[PDB]
Order: sequence, then structure tokens, then C-alpha cells
Amino acid sequence: MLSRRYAAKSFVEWYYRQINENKPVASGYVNNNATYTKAGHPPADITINGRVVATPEEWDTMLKEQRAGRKPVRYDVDCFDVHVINADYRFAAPQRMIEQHAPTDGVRMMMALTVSGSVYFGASPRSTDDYVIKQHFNDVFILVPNWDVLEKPGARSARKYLIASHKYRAY
Amino acid sequence: MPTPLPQLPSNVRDGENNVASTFLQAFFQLWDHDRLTLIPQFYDSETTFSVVFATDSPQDPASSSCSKFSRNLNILSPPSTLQRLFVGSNLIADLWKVLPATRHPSLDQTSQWLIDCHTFPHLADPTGMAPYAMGLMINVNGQCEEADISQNLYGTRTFSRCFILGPSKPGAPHPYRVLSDQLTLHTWKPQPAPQVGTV
Repeated sequence: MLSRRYAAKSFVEWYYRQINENKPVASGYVNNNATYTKAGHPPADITINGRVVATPEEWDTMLKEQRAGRKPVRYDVDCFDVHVINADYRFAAPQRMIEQHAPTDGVRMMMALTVSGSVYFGASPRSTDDYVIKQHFNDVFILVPNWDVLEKPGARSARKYLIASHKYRAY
Repeated sequence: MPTPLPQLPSNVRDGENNVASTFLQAFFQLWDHDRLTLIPQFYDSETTFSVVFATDSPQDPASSSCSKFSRNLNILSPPSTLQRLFVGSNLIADLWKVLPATRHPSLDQTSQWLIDCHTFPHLADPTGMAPYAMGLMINVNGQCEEADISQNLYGTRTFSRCFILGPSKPGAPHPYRVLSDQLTLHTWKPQPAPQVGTV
């Protein structure tokens, strides 16, 4: 499996598992990371259904707002795809990271991720037929490496790459 | 008590020059009639193109086309149902030919498009004088009229398309280029075929 696809698939799984488990997803954003903040990275660019959001916490709150035997809100990832838009990402990186890892090692890469699926409101946790209303969602992320983690042998795809940009759409 | 998120109008933060609107207008105008000309204009060696299918519609053209493409390619053997397809700079031209004939609406109709876009940092600098360069992400949600003429197949496609725009190489046609093109085809609903009578 491709290194990018693995990171992508895994991030996707975590993210939507966290949303469906009613857990905060702010951690996955570059805003809460200390290294990037120390390096002087802008806050993550989050856009929900056309509304610009200031912080991932606000987005996490919106996710709670939306939730107000049947599950209130559930996300079903139908598909996703990831591209590499920087092979040589060096921002906020220690010096060692640049010399040890090459662009062909599939670690120092800025990724453009797109995810598309459905959104079932007031439906059975396992049924895709019965629902109050069904939306179609299409997410778009820009993922950056987490320099603090790629040193640690232990691996969470959740931390392994961080969100710098987010575009949520649902209709 | 559930209530879906609020659906605001599409905010196009393409700055003061409105480059996104121009690019999109030109791109789809070209995509419809002579898409291949887009490649020398906006595409590069570093460019990458993907097509994904979010759902398995009955007898849709794109699936069959992409299937034939994947089967035809000597480069690998996958089997029956393909969810996605990925190609580098060298096979984009060969893939765009196989894709169905499409007719998109004008951007004047805001009711038909959901275009979100913004500029982000830390892209690569093709000129190589600076470490970083700034890029423009353009996520487009919309629909169009998709058609296969060889078969008698005609219908309406709902889709999402993500463009990653960045600064171009020296001696390029335009000041910018497409770094990544991610196409997602949600659904295909059959529609009546247009007919022309002559005498």
C-alpha cells in the first residue's frame, strides 16, 4: 500500500470515528500542535458549508449543535482520495528530519485529501434505508506531517498528519 | 430533535483579482468542448489527476469507460468494480479522452454551483529561489449533463471537483498551474436524449 494512501485512509477512519463517537476532533488540527505554533504557523482554515470558522473547537461545538433507539447523526464514508502537493515539506521541521528523510520516503509530504459520503439523520445505527433526512457530504482536507510523532516508533495516523485546511460541504 | 448544519452560500475567497472564477469559467468552457487543450495550458509534469466513484449507479458511462481504461492498460491487472482511478501527468491526456462528453452550466447561475476556495501557504516554489510558495485550493460541488454517444447513454451527473492551484514553472503559458485535480462522481440519473431532425 502507498504511504500516502495509508496515512489518508487511516486519518479518515480516525476523524469520522471520532465524530461518530461524539469525540473532539480539534486535536487533529495544526492549531493545538506546539511545534507548528512555535514555528509560527497560521491557524487552520476551516470552512463549514460556506461559513468560515475561527477554531476547531467552534467546529467541534457546531458538531454538537447538529446533534441537538435511533442515532441522531451518523457519517458514512463512501470514498476518499489523496494527492501529494508537496514532496519536500520542511516547515516547522527539525534539521535531522530533512537529512534523514527524502521526498521518496513518503514521510515529509503535504497532502490534499478529499472524502465523500452520506449523512443519516435520525436513523438506525446500522440501517441505510430508514432515516429522517439524508444529506450528502464532501470533505476536503490539507494534511501536514506531525514532526513530533514521526520520531516516535508508536504510530497514530490521527497524529501522524495534522489538518491545516478544511472544507466541509453537505447537501 | 436533529437539525442538519446551516448551508450558507458558496464563499469564493479568491482575493481581489477573482482568479478562481476566471479559471473555473475558462476551465469548464474548455473541459466541455476541447478539454485536452487544458493540459498544455494548465497542467504539468508534477500534476496528478484522480477520478473516484462515490456510488455504484446502474449502467453509467464513466464506470464502463474507466473500467475499459483500467483493463486496457498493460501496466497492471486489478477486478469487476473500481471505486477510484489515479493517473500521473503522462496518462491524463489518455484518460480524459475516454471520459464521457459533458455539458456544464455557466457560472452566472449561482444556484447550480457550490464553490469554496482559499489560499494556503508552504507550497513548493518551482522557480527554486524561495523555500515556500503560496497556493490556491478550489473545491467545487455541482452537476452537469454527462453523455456517451457511442452507446445511447445520456444523463445528469452530480459531482465534486477539487483543484490545487499553484505558481507555474518558468516559461509556462500561465502564471499558475494545476498541482492536483481530484474528481468525484456521485450519481448519474438518466435523462431524455436530445434529438435533431434534418431535411
